[PDB]
Amino acid sequence: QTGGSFFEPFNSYNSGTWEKADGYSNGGVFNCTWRANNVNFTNDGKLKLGLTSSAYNKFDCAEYRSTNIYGYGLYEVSMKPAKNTGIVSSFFTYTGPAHGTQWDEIDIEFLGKDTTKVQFNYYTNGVGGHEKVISLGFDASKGFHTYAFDWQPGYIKWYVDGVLKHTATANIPSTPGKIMMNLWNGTGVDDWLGSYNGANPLYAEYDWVKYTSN
Ligand SMILES: *CCCCO[C@@H]1O[C@H](CO)[C@@H](O[C@@H]2O[C@H](CO)[C@@H](O)[C@H](O)[C@H]2O)[C@H](O)[C@H]1O
Ligand SMILES: [Ca+2]
Repeated sequence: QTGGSFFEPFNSYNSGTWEKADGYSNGGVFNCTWRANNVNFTNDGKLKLGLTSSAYNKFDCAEYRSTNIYGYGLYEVSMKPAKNTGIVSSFFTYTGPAHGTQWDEIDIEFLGKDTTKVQFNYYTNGVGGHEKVISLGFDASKGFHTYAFDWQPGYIKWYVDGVLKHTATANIPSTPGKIMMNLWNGTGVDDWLGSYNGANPLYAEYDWVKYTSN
């Protein structure tokens, strides 16, 4: 059925790949407008997503999304999140009503508030609440480390620097989704994220992405 294996080095933009979110806010708990102009590719070949103030307590943030959808297989990122309260840095897979399907996502989240920790979650058809905070013995934000999840029909495995950190066993997502990375600040969730203190510009770097199909 879907999208085949690729390897993204982030030195050449080309069509039918990836698209940026621009000029709209996801609302609720994302307290920033997505700006296409906050997705910058560097000359050494790393996507650089940023969080910036447009106006005083008015912030803009950054999202990148694959045009195609991807299934079952191995997902790999080399990435450096932003450390700072009240923010998230992620790489996930997503589909939603938004796309005309059941909301299916698996994810890796770096809560800027603690980047010596990662949050593993997934959502099958709206039900999520499967969050696993693992403690990586380093600061994710002092450098580039590889983060994989093996999405399968029976389990989801998660790997930090080739080390198995978490497996998921009950009700695993089964709709193909887009690969999505972003940097956003939140409202309401002071509890989960901490409070964003207004500090900017913040940025998460993504060195490369690889999806290996089965
Ligand atoms: C799982 C926790 C992190 C993000 O959750 C989901 O993020 C999606 C992308 O940021 C978002 O879906 C997008 O919403 C916009 C606004 O309607 C659409 O343009 C896009 O098609 C859709 O994927 C979800 O809102 C959220 O659950
Ligand atoms: Ca690159």
